[PDB]
Amino acid sequence: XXXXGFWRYVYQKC
Amino acid sequence: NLDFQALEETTEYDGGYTRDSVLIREFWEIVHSFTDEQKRLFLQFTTGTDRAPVGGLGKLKMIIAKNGPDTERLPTSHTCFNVLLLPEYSSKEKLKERLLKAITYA
Amino acid sequence: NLDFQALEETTEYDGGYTRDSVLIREFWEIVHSFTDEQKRLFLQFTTGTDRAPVGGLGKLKMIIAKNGPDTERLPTSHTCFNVLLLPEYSSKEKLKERLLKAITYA
Repeated sequence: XXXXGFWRYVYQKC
Repeated sequence: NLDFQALEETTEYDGGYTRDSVLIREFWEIVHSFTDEQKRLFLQFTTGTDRAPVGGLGKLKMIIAKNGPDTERLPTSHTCFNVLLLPEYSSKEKLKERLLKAITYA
Repeated sequence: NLDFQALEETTEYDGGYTRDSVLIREFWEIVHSFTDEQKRLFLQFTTGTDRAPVGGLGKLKMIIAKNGPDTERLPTSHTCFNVLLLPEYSSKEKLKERLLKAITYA
């Protein structure tokens, strides 16, 4: 929810 | 909470960094030489607390993310994800200075 | 910290709010009259911590998004991203009451 950005670590630990 | 070798074994990278990045190897040369207080200050800056979780620092699954090229801006943090936002500084000396200044503010 | 003017200077709005919305200006009147304890409770509720970042509260980049119409539900937040989810309450007294109950019991 920065999923507000395209950082791959957020998509890995969400 | 001082076994930073266990921290390195589980750390991953983002923004263009890999474990073979020059900036990354300089970083691990720096933090492995940190004192005990500087190690705790780094854990507080990056993760939100100096206490190691049960199972060792490896369970933090720290990420070091490149957020830009060389700059004077200090590194930042994303404590929710245990992410150090680390600009690609042009030297190991500059990296240590900017990293220390960022983590001693508390 | 307590520099809530710098927080207001970098706050962004979404979901139908802008800086000129009536409830938004009422929000800032309320939090600017907050006690020091209530300001720290608001930060802990909205950002996950009551400590100011390096560079002041302006670096938080808070977002106030509209979360449904008038209701007796409390405002929520996504502390990983400094997002305040705020229903469009019908009055300033209701907004103050709902926001105080949310930050004191969480």
